[PDB]
Amino acid sequence: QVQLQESGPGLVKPSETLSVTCSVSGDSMNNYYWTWIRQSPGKGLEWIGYISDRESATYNPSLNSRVVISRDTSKNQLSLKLNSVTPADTAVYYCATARRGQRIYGVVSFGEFFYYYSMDVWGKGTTVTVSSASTKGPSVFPLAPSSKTAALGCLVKDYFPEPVTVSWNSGALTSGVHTFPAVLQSSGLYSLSSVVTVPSSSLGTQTYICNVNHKPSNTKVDKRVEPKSC
Amino acid sequence: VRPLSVALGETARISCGRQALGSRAVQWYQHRPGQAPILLIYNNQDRPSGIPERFSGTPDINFGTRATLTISGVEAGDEADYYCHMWDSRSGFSWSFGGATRLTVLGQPKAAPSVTLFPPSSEELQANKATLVCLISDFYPGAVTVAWKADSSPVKAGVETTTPSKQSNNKYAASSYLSLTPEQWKSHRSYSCQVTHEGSTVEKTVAPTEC
Amino acid sequence: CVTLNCSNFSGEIKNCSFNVTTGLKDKKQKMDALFHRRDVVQINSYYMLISCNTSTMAQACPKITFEPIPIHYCAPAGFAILKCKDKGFNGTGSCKNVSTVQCTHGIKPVVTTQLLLNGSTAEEEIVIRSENITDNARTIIVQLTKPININCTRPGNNTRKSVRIGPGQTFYATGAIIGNIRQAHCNVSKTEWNDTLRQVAEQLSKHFPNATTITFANASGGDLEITTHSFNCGGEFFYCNTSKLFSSTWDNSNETITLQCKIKQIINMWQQVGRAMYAPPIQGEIRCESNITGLLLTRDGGANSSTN
Amino acid sequence: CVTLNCSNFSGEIKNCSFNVTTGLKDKKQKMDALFHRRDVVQINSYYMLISCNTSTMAQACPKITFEPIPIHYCAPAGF
Ligand SMILES: *[C@@H]1O[C@H](CO)[C@@H](O[C@@H]2O[C@H](CO)[C@@H](O[C@@H]3O[C@H](CO[C@H]4O[C@H](CO[C@H]5O[C@H](CO)[C@@H](O)[C@H](O)[C@@H]5O[C@H]5O[C@H](CO)[C@@H](O)[C@H](O)[C@@H]5O)[C@@H](O)[C@H](O[C@H]5O[C@H](CO)[C@@H](O)[C@H](O)[C@@H]5O)[C@@H]4O)[C@@H](O)[C@H](O[C@H]4O[C@H](CO)[C@@H](O)[C@H](O)[C@@H]4O[C@H]4O[C@H](CO)[C@@H](O)[C@H](O)[C@@H]4O[C@H]4O[C@H](CO)[C@@H](O)[C@H](O)[C@@H]4O)[C@@H]3O)[C@H](O)[C@H]2NC(C)=O)[C@H](O)[C@H]1NC(C)=O
Ligand SMILES: *[C@@H]1O[C@H](CO)[C@@H](O[C@@H]2O[C@H](CO)[C@@H](O[C@@H]3O[C@H](CO[C@H]4O[C@H](CO[C@H]5O[C@H](CO)[C@@H](O)[C@H](O)[C@@H]5O)[C@@H](O)[C@H](O)[C@@H]4O)[C@@H](O)[C@H](O[C@H]4O[C@H](CO)[C@@H](O)[C@H](O)[C@@H]4O)[C@@H]3O)[C@H](O)[C@H]2NC(C)=O)[C@H](O)[C@H]1NC(C)=O
Ligand SMILES: *[C@@H]1O[C@H](CO)[C@@H](O)[C@H](O)[C@H]1NC(C)=O
Ligand SMILES: *[C@@H]1O[C@H](CO)[C@@H](O)[C@H](O)[C@H]1NC(C)=O
Ligand SMILES: *[C@@H]1O[C@H](CO)[C@@H](O)[C@H](O)[C@H]1NC(C)=O
Ligand SMILES: *[C@@H]1O[C@H](CO)[C@@H](O)[C@H](O)[C@H]1NC(C)=O
Ligand SMILES: *[C@@H]1O[C@H](CO)[C@@H](O)[C@H](O)[C@H]1NC(C)=O
Ligand SMILES: *[C@@H]1O[C@H](CO)[C@@H](O)[C@H](O)[C@H]1NC(C)=O
Ligand SMILES: *[C@@H]1O[C@H](CO)[C@@H](O)[C@H](O)[C@H]1NC(C)=O
Ligand SMILES: *[C@@H]1O[C@H](CO)[C@@H](O)[C@H](O)[C@H]1NC(C)=O
Ligand SMILES: *[C@@H]1O[C@H](CO)[C@@H](O)[C@H](O)[C@H]1NC(C)=O
Ligand SMILES: *[C@@H]1O[C@H](CO)[C@@H](O)[C@H](O)[C@H]1NC(C)=O
Ligand SMILES: *[C@@H]1O[C@H](CO)[C@@H](O)[C@H](O)[C@H]1NC(C)=O
Ligand SMILES: *[C@@H]1O[C@H](CO)[C@@H](O)[C@H](O)[C@H]1NC(C)=O
Ligand SMILES: *[C@@H]1O[C@H](CO)[C@@H](O)[C@H](O)[C@H]1NC(C)=O
Ligand SMILES: *[C@@H]1O[C@H](CO)[C@@H](O)[C@H](O)[C@H]1NC(C)=O
Ligand SMILES: *[C@@H]1O[C@H](CO)[C@@H](O)[C@H](O)[C@H]1NC(C)=O
Ligand SMILES: *[C@@H]1O[C@H](CO)[C@@H](O)[C@H](O)[C@H]1NC(C)=O
Repeated sequence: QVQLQESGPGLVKPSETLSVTCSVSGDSMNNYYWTWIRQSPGKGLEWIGYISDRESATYNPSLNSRVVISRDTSKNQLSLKLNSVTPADTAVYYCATARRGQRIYGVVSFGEFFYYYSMDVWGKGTTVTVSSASTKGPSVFPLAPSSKTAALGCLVKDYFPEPVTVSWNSGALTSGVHTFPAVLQSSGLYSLSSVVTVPSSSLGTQTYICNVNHKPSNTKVDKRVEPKSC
Repeated sequence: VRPLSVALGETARISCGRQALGSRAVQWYQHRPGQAPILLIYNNQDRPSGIPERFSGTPDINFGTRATLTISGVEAGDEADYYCHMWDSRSGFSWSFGGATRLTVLGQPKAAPSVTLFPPSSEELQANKATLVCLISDFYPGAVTVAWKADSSPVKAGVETTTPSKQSNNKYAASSYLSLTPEQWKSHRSYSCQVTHEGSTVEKTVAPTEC
Repeated sequence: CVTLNCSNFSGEIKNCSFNVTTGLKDKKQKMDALFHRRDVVQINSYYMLISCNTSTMAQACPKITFEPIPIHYCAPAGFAILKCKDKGFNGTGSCKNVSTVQCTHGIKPVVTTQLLLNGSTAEEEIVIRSENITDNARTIIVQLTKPININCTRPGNNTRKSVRIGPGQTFYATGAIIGNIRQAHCNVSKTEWNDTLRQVAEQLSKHFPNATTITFANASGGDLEITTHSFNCGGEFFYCNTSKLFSSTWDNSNETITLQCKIKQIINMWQQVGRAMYAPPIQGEIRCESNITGLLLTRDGGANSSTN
Repeated sequence: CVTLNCSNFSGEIKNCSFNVTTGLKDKKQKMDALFHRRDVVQINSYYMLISCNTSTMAQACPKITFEPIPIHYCAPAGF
């Protein structure tokens, strides 16, 4: 039950240190290798570097020796450090396991074999943005259901930056949930929406509460959605 | 990025960018936008647990063949970006994943869009703000023109429209945002969200004078 | 014979750069090539082909092969070839079973050192023939009765490049190889080798005390042909580290072994100072197989007698 | 097989200029000559004899003639 969890600040100033943490769950960190992969918008996913079981990290040479990958044994976490970051470092960060395969074609005595690495297990992935702009908390407004199957939702207005995790009843209702993507207004702030399909008889009996969490703003909002007074 | 368009049910073969140089061990990766990348084929043709048998690789019979990912029975869920990771002895350590191959599935059955216009909430009106949310879900193809209308005249000011995006049902989903002031929301008789899809038009209307 | 500004290939083999002549004389040719370490020596560092200060180097035509072909040496009328059909035949002396023929049988000119390949096969017991056993200076030659299956391979997928240092003077060199960077080697079945070596120790004890010891060691000193196994294999000349074969000790009473082999393109066999030959490259991976039938052994000589 | 800085003769035939070798080796020979168009090709423009990149060129002695002479092929006794 190996689960990788990406955790980061999501917003760092240029020419500073970027810290990302990858959490290992259902296994130890001394059996397989670990690697970091980022995906910048407009470009493909990029291989950053890996760390072996002997605590000897290897990085991609096209980073000018600015990346540092470390791992802890008591807490089972994989750290990522990047110094002198630039706004081009804005990318979705993925941490995945590195599986060492050995392709053998001839006699092993002469080293007639080359190792190849494949990433079997990946993480969900966190979004990190590098910019000098400040942060801005979201505004959660409960979209009341119409009186006339009914539909209700919650409106998350302007915030910065992405992403925003939205759940319903702390994860107790998953059917009919449709979280629409946010819009990029001319002011430079995102605003998304999230609705859920529930029967009309549930109105007046169920306590529907949408949960909004924004990690860069360190704000978790719980809003109780109730119909209008008419 | 290299484009590719394949119909439904036909056996497609995604070609590889770079070629082999000696004994090779090819890895084919499937990446969905916003989700975790998942490799389909590792080491020529070896298939990990969970991958269906519709995907296949190229045998390493000492050169003579090109590493190709054969996909039989291409359905709607195969639309993604595919990378070819070549591992040969001559090239040594391969860091780049090759040129991206964006696979697009054509001939999908169209679906009528489900439009739902939501008025600004009462708590948002207390914040001296207003926003009209018009959501469009489940529609194909991904070509929808959104036009906001105040009463009978269209409004081009304060219109924030999103690009239609695919969701889990292989149908597109779009959302439109109309930023207004509380006085402008309570002044007009009724607001309407006009959605045009494949010539057809579905319109939702909300009014402040109706519960 | 130009200055070769060689770079270490991506160590034997070197990637060199040099200036030659084109079809024109004043127009010079800036080209590259690939050779082995035993082909050039330094004077980054600059290199020169080894035989450029000793014997005249001359490339052989790519049409004439070096594969041995059986030869039946004959004799005209008035002369006859006598064949001794004795199975247990010591090299010289009387022969009870003599036959006459006008020509010999199939004899391949196997240009090889130490290990004799594709030779004749003795009958019954492995025949031991030496001009003088008690003289270590005399080279002892053996003839087996069971042919083995030895396999030498150059797993380098080489390529042949054609430059024009003409007019008419075309030169074929080695370009960027394909496949893998795999050095030359040979294979020997350890079971049959150990089985054959035991029969040798049982035959060597016929010219020595009954209860004695037979020791095997690698080559002492001399040229690389005297130390390594020289032989041909599809055009290229192979020289193998035979140290793993000769390192055993035998008293009175299923894997395979590999030998590191080297390849040389500039040959100076028979030690003829003044003339030389270059081996043209051979395309594709080379694989040769043969039957080892004889061996050229040599004692160490001066020591306490009948000890070891 | 030298670079032939040829000029159009006063068109087939070309009046060329080139550098060869004298009786000495370091002492080079600045000389001229005249050939046909099918003898050299370009690489003013510079020319080179056509066969300098294919087959070894070798001048025949000016003493051996090429005039045909009748030959009476025979056969020995028994044939
Ligand atoms: C002189 O002496 C020399 C020294 O002795 C001698 O050198 C030897 O040369 C031969 C070739 O002539 C070499 O043979 C090669 O061996 C390679 C390795 O083979 C072993 O490993 C594989 C992989 O098995 C995995 O699983 C087992 C357990 O199930 C593990 O124990 C393994 O470690 C391995 O584990 C994997 O996963 C690990 C964890 O991630 C990794 O760490 C690890 O690296 C692995 O990735 C086995 O399949 C092999 O079994 C074979 O051999 C046994 C006998 O030992 C047979 O009984 C059996 O039937 C098999 O034939 C063995 O255990 C081989 O990979 C290699 O074969 C590939 O390469 C050749 C050449 O490039 C290709 O042409 C060929 O097509 C092969 O490619 C297929 O197989 C590989 C296997 O990994 C796949 O990766 C590849 O994609 C492809 O598979 C696909 O195609 C197949 C059909 O083509 C299909 O069936 C598959 O399903 C798939 O679709 C080759 O056989 C040998 O290594 C040299 N050295 C020695 C010591 O022998 C020299 O030859 C001598 N000279 C002469 C003239 O004799
Ligand atoms: C001790 O003895 C053993 C055995 O006698 C020796 O082993 C010999 O080694 C030499 C190399 O040193 C080999 O020579 C090579 O032979 C190759 C194979 O020759 C045959 O096949 C060629 C290709 O034909 C293939 O395809 C057809 C159709 O699919 C098949 O029917 C066929 O069986 C083959 O699979 C033919 O072209 C060729 O005529 C033979 O029929 C050759 O590939 C190789 O060179 C080829 O190409 C050259 C480039 O044009 C050309 O000049 C050659 O003439 C030839 O065509 C080369 O000749 C021997 O084959 C090999 N066996 C034997 C029986 O001789 C061992 O070397 C020896 N030990 C020592 C130290 O000498
Ligand atoms: C030889 O090669 C090295 C490496 O490229 C270069 O620095 C040097 O100038 C070269 N020398 C000559 C004489 O070509
Ligand atoms: C060949 O000659 C040119 C100029 O004559 C020189 O620049 C180059 O370095 C030479 N090459 C080598 C390998 O010395
Ligand atoms: C040629 O040069 C090599 C190395 O510089 C040297 O070993 C050899 O003795 C030389 N040849 C002669 C005939 O001296
Ligand atoms: C000679 O041949 C005969 C039979 O052909 C055989 O009996 C005899 O042993 C042979 N001689 C030797 C020395 O082997
Ligand atoms: C071989 O043995 C015979 C008799 O045993 C002897 O006459 C002959 O000289 C021996 N040959 C050699 C080379 O020792
Ligand atoms: C062999 O040489 C030794 C000298 O080392 C000599 O004593 C002996 O007689 C020689 N054997 C023969 C058969 O001549
Ligand atoms: C060898 O040197 C040449 C010089 O131009 C270069 O082009 C080539 O890439 C190098 N490597 C190989 C394998 O040829
Ligand atoms: C040599 O190769 C042949 C053909 O594959 C095989 O039959 C034989 O056993 C091999 N011998 C060794 C020692 O590898
Ligand atoms: C292999 O060599 C050992 C060491 O002399 C010997 O004891 C054994 O009998 C040999 N086995 C074979 C099959 O020759
Ligand atoms: C022979 O073996 C010894 C050690 O066993 C080693 O020092 C020596 O270099 C070897 N000789 C050759 C020519 O490989
Ligand atoms: C040959 O092999 C032996 C042991 O395997 C080693 O000591 C020796 O150095 C090798 N010789 C060469 C020339 O590689
Ligand atoms: C050598 O390389 C060529 C070109 O890729 C290939 O066609 C051929 O099969 C290769 N041969 C070997 C023995 O690897
Ligand atoms: C090697 O021996 C085997 C079996 O004795 C035979 O079939 C094969 O033809 C022999 N090879 C040569 C080159 O004589
Ligand atoms: C070739 O001849 C032309 C005409 O006289 C002259 O201008 C040019 O400099 C000459 N070039 C050489 C290399 O001699
Ligand atoms: C011959 O060489 C001299 C100097 O070396 C030069 O001035 C002249 O142009 C050359 N002639 C030709 C035809 O290139
Ligand atoms: C020599 O050059 C001529 C013209 O540049 C060309 O037509 C011919 O093919 C060349 N020779 C060869 C063998 O390619």
